[PDB]
Amino acid sequence: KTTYERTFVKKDAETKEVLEGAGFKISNSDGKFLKLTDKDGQSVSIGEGFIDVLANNYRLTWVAESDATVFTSDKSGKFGLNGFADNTTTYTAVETNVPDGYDAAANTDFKADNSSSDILDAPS
Amino acid sequence: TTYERTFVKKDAETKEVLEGAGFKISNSDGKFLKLTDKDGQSVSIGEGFIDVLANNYRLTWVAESDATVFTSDKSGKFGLNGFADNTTTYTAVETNVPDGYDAAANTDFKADNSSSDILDAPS
Amino acid sequence: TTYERTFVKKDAETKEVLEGAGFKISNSDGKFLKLTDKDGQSVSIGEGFIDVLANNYRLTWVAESDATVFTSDKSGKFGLNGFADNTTTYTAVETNVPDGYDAAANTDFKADNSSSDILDAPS
Amino acid sequence: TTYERTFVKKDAETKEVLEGAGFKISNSDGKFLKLTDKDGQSVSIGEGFIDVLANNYRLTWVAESDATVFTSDKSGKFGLNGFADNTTTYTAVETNVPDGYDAAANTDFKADNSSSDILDAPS
Ligand SMILES: [Zn+2]
Ligand SMILES: [Zn+2]
Ligand SMILES: [Zn+2]
Ligand SMILES: [Zn+2]
Ligand SMILES: [Zn+2]
Ligand SMILES: [Zn+2]
Ligand SMILES: [Zn+2]
Ligand SMILES: [Zn+2]
Ligand SMILES: [Zn+2]
Repeated sequence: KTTYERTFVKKDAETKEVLEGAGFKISNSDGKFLKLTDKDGQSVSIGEGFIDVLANNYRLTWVAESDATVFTSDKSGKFGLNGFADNTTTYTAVETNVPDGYDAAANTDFKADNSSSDILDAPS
Repeated sequence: TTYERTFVKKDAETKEVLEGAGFKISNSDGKFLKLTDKDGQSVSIGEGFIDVLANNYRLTWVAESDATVFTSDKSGKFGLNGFADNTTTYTAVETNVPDGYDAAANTDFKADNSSSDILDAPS
Repeated sequence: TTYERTFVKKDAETKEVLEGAGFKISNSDGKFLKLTDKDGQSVSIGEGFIDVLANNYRLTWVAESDATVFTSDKSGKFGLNGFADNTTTYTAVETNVPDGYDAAANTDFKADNSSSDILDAPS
Repeated sequence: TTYERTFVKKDAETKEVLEGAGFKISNSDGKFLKLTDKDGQSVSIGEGFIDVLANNYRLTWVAESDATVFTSDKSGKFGLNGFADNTTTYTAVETNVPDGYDAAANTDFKADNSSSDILDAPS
């Protein structure tokens, strides 16, 4: 069936330069967090950047925070994924891994609406 | 002499079986079920019914974070044999929810060799 | 110069030794015992008494979630040598309870080279 | 352009260097230092000074439970290079205490390329 995607671009709040290596978990209103598995329900190692769930035949599951997948901004500051089942549900991108020299961005509320948007990390 | 329990995960609307829904099992002491091998080591289990007896596994009760996750297979089924006790209440808690679904309500049960459905509502 | 402690896990009713009961050891600072190798790395231990001295392990005190689990063997036995101090109170806390049993009460002890029983009640 | 910091763990009585004492590093936001590789993955570090620059690691600030533990080596040494900032106060918190010792007090520091002692009292 049809799915939805979301992209984010991590940036320095002052210079607007893209920031690599900022790690995020995605939560729903049930207090569960997004975990990617392969087709056999096994954990997968993902790198930085946008994760092509569709091309890799991954599955989205919602799990306890500690078992969640960390998504990490790449060289272009980008991260996210496709393959979301629902575009009307509010999720929150929570910065769990903050690059040194920066403060965590505020939580970013979003829907899987196929858009791209910026997340700013303040220096210091 | 032991007891078993099976569950079948289904879509609450269509009743189609649902694969990949993960569950932990708790007791009234607030501990959760962990399978080990005969030497007390963790084992990797897949989806479906776990034949504890055939594999010589052991059932232990541990902290939630160390617990075994049981996952519905292609036929929506999961569970296990090897329970010592058929009169004790346990709860199946959905900890890993398939995307596009809401978590089912907690399912109270006894290890009575029965099989029963657990429904996940579409989101 | 070091000290050791052994425990024997048993069924409280039958007194039969019980294998697969897992324990963490805490101190009064609320930290828990972790064994490492000579390079500070985690080690996988099995059931039974752990010969820390022979394996050149080290004892460290860490957060509960990073602690080593000691597990009763076929003879119901577990524990270790290599304790630096015999006058300090520690507590053996049952974290992994064999199915069909209740957790034993916490067991206060000192590393005094003694052996003592820990009883798990059925149910 | 980056900064480094070294610490030497010692017995407060004998001043002999102490191996196997584990530390986390926190900032004023209550987050703790985690080293990752270039692809944001966790890395296994051993004891001693961590050459972040040579290994192309990254410093990130995370929840205490996800933090990297730095551990004193044979020479009692630990620390790292690669800090972005030399004017910000951090704290070295002993999380893994060698048996036979008390935890050192928290050690406030800046990444100023210096080396300094941290003392663990016996008992
Ligand atoms: Zn919901
Ligand atoms: Zn209930
Ligand atoms: Zn719903
Ligand atoms: Zn017997
Ligand atoms: Zn044995
Ligand atoms: Zn990597
Ligand atoms: Zn103390
Ligand atoms: Zn201070
Ligand atoms: Zn010195």
